[PDB]
Amino acid sequence: ILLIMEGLSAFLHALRLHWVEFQNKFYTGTGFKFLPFSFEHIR
Amino acid sequence: TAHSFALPVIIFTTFWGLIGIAGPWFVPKGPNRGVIITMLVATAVCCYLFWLIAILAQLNPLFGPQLKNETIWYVRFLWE
Amino acid sequence: NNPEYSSFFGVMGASSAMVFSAMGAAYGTAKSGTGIAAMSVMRPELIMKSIIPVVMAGIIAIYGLVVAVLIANSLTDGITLYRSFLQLGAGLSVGLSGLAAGFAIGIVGDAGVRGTAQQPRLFVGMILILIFAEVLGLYGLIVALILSTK
Amino acid sequence: NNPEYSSFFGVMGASSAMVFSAMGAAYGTAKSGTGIAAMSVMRPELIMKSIIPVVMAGIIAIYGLVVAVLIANSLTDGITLYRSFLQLGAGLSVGLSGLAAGFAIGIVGDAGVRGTAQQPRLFVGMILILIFAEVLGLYGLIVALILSTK
Amino acid sequence: ELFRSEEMTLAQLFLQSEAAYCCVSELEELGKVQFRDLNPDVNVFQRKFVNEVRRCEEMDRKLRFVEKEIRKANIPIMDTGENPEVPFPRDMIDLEA
Amino acid sequence: VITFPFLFAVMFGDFGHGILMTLFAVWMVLRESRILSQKNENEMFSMVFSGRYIILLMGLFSIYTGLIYNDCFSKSLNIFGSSWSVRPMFTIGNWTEETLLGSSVLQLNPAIPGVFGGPYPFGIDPIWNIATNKLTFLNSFKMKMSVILGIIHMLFGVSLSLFNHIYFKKPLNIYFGFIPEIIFMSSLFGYLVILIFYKWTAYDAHSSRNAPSLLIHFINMFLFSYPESGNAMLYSGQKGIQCFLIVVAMLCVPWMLLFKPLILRHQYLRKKHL
Amino acid sequence: GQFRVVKEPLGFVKVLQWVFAIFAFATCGSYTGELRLSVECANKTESALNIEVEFEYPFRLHQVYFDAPSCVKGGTTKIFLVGDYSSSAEFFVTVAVFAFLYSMGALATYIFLQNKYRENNKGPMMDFLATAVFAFMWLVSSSAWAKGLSDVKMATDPENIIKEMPMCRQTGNTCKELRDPVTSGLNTSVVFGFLNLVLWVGNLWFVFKETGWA
Amino acid sequence: LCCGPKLAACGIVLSAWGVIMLIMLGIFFNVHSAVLIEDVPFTEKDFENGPQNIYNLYEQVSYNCFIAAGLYLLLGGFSFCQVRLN
Repeated sequence: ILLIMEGLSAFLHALRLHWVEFQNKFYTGTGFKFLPFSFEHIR
Repeated sequence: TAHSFALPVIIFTTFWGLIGIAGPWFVPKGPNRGVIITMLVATAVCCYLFWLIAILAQLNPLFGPQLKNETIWYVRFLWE
Repeated sequence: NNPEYSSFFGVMGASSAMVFSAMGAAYGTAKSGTGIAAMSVMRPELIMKSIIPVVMAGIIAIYGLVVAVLIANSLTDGITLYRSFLQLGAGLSVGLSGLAAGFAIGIVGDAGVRGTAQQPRLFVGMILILIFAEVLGLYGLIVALILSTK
Repeated sequence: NNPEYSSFFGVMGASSAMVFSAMGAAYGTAKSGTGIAAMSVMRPELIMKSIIPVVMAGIIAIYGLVVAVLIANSLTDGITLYRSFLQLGAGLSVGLSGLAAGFAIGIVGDAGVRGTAQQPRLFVGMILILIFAEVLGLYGLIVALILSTK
Repeated sequence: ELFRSEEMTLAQLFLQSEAAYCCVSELEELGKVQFRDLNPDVNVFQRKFVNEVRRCEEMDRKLRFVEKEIRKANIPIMDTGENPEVPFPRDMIDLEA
Repeated sequence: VITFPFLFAVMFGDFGHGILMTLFAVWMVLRESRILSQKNENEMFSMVFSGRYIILLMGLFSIYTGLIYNDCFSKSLNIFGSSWSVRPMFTIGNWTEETLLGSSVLQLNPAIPGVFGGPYPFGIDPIWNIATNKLTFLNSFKMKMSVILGIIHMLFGVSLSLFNHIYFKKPLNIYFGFIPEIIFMSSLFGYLVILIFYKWTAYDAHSSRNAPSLLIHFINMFLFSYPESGNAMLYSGQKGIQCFLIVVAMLCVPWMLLFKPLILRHQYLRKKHL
Repeated sequence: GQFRVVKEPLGFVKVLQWVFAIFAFATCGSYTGELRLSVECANKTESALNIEVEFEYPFRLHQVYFDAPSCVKGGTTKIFLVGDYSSSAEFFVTVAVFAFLYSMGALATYIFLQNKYRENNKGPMMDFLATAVFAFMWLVSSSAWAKGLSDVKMATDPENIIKEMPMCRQTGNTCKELRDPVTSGLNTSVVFGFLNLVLWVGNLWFVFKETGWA
Repeated sequence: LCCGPKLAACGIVLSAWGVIMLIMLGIFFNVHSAVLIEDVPFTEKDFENGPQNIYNLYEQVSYNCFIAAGLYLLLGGFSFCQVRLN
């Protein structure tokens, strides 16, 4: 109840704070991800 | 019970201030330098403010705890 | 000089706390369950990742039980009218909060688990929405314990 | 001195503030969640940004909670009927205003996400309408706080 | 540093057709560049090197078939750790054969 | 990297549960190589492992915050001793075995000088964890704390926009955004911050019967409705300053709103066009 | 057998550091103190002639209690001493325990492992460091513990107790001391603490030869 | 006796946590700290004579904690045996 469920709840709500209340102030977050030709084909 | 609002504030203020101000001068050069110094400064700020607010919550208390007669009887013996 | 009829409200607080949270949990289990049953025919590997909403409805139920049992323990034969009304307030708060939160949990789980069946990426969105729902039951619990303990 | 039943309306206010606003938040959560789970199928990249309606809906619940706990700490055994009436008014204000807000957020978000799945530009207008929806809950908080404080 | 995001910029390259493959293979070894598409106006299967991708797809299909045969059978597959760059020379066709 | 563990710890604040989270975090972190090699399809487990470092910092900060709350599985740690005391009530006050018999929950009060020897040096005093009135103190403290933390966090956020606008060389952004925006913040909610600190410095036990209330003062300040009755002003001349802050805040909305469209009309509909 | 190594006088400095703090721990962690007095109320039938109380070396004095006749109606009311000094007592006695254990380990190394001990004078260096650690701990603990013992004597004074008691404060009543506790063991403990401090300090100069840094 | 390695691992972790927590609880109960008062099976008659009685019941609960910590020690050894058996 507490460690997994309540912990997960607090986890996501803190994420929510940083996302919504905090980052709206300074952060744009509309750019492309840089994913170069980095021999990722190892998978 | 010598719980002054003098010594704890100096000790913990200087503790977190050292962490957040002097440590960055001792961190070596490196790529992780940025996140490391940020960790030091932000940790100092946040923890110090947390403890400060917690103790000032008790400075000049406005109302007292309400306790069962059982615990009052026991504490009268137990505590100073 | 405590009216004997006053104690009724504390019993009703306990009842409400149990029953309304129970109905919310029941609906939440029900809709999520029908969703799970529908999904399982096509994507059985998702059963355990999809039962989570049922667990969350269970958490709504446990919230109801906690508040109800606390109210019961606080009850007494000459309970004052003030305290009894406090217990009724706690009971209604938690019970109806659980009802609403369970409705949300059930509908969200149904729609979501179905959504994941066709699009597994949605799982994260599900779990986020489900916890946001369960948070309503958390608020009910908060208020309920505050009133029940004052 | 004061009538003994006064506390009943105080606890009713305390409950109402949380319960009705919570019902509104629950409905908003549900509708927005179904919309999210629908839109995810075609445009799975938009789910996190598009959760903003559920994020906004939970705020109605926050409002309900704050008014509830404020009424709670204001309550005591001997309040005058005048004060109990103010508490009831504050609770009903925030709760039912939040219910109206929650219907607004639920409908607007449900429509908005589905539309955005076909037209990403809508997102901004969705946010605008959602703000115009939350402000209803906010006004309920303003009136409830004024009343409860008086 | 992490203090703020990266300072990315645009660029372009001229090279002789033959050396294009080897040089971009060295850029794949490096890994610090991201390539654009200079002919989106028509499908990738209608560019200068259609057959080259067609045969790589088919060869990987056949390698998946033999790998499936391997998994059905009991022989392992060697995770030797070597990850060489594919030769540009027409030894490509030897590998094909 | 820090503040997310921070706020999650404000929420999850518990010494013991922080121990458990840190234990799980390390159990993952030390074996990360084995997990990375022998990865599996469990999506939830894999995502948590991905988040292990976040979980580690999260657990450490929950440890710190739980100690500050004086909470270890909801219980206190007792090490530094209680600031509250009991006997000085019997001595200076008027408690008697009769009172301990006839009032199940009695009370305690800081007014008489013998009871309280100053705030607990680190965290909240252990007595609250057993005191029935625990909620009255803890709710007010945690409410008003969450307030201070959130507003300071938001001011930090506002500040973070200046370093964007500087590099992007957006003087209009700076001038008619940040500055007005940050003034509106500091004036309205930063001022509530100032008051929440001030109260703890201004009033005490002997003020308890009459201490004012920040909700009422703030709402009156928004209303321009300062009464001459009820609880008194917090400090001398408060009316002028509070009216000034409200006027500044209400002007900030016009200040940010109107000028930038006007300035853009000027430079991109009169200039570049005349 | 390198028993001769400990037969050297430096070995004897360690033997001193090992008999001391052993007898200091023994003298401190076995003490019990007793107080007694007499209270004679206006109504002689309400007097308590041979009041008693007892306490121990952790000295949680505020926990130490007794009930005295309240000088009215023969009823007794309860009484507590002032303060505690565990913060000094337990720290000091635990220091006494630790120091001799380390000295024992060192002494074994002296019996058996000299050629490893002086390996690049590593043994001299580490022994000097541990000597310094114990010297600092002895210094601080001894100072705080003398302060304690003094405050404790003042707190337990039967005369101070009687003064703080209201019986003499209440009219028409006479009270006096009956017993004042002894403190020879604790006096010995603190004296041994200062002696340990000086011994460990001088061991720094001694091992300054063995490190070669003198 | 035998069981699946994951269940055995859960057993060992559970046993270790039990030992540590109950050692803490027993330590503080034997110290008689107020923080744990309500868990003491005290009786109304006890609050007349003096606090020694409540000390002894505190110690009863402390011993009981130490006993359960012992059962957890046995369980931990058992589960470790099974883990290494697998």
